[PDB]
Amino acid sequence: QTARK
Amino acid sequence: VATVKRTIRIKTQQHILPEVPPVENFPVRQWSIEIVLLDDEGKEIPATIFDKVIYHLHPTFANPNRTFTDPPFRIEEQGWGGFPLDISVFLLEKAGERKIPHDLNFLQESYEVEHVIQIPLNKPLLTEELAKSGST
Repeated sequence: QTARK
Repeated sequence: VATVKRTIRIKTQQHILPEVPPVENFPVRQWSIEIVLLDDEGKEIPATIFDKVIYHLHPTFANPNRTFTDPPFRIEEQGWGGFPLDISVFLLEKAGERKIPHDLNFLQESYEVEHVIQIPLNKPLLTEELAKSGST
């Protein structure tokens, strides 16, 4: 849920 | 400029697409953003004060600048990473562009963010339109 690019 | 203030509400939803192979073990998600205007009582109403809305997406997306002209200016995309973005909203009658910062993230299944913008009172058609959402 904390995935960033 | 003489201006009035209005609050717009940005609405985001996202969910995992399990049929899409995860990329580096990160799932790919479908997500959407829409924009509504709030009236002076706080009810959502169509954001007809905008001529067009451009989502300036992260440069990894194909054609990252997506233009919409009909409320609620709903965009739908797929991806695996959250990112900050700017939403350009173009007021009616060339009254001006406003850049609204948003963050697209996966922290919740859906979440809403409100932003106050200052809108000039020097374009009669926009001024008339603004009366639908509060005093002018």
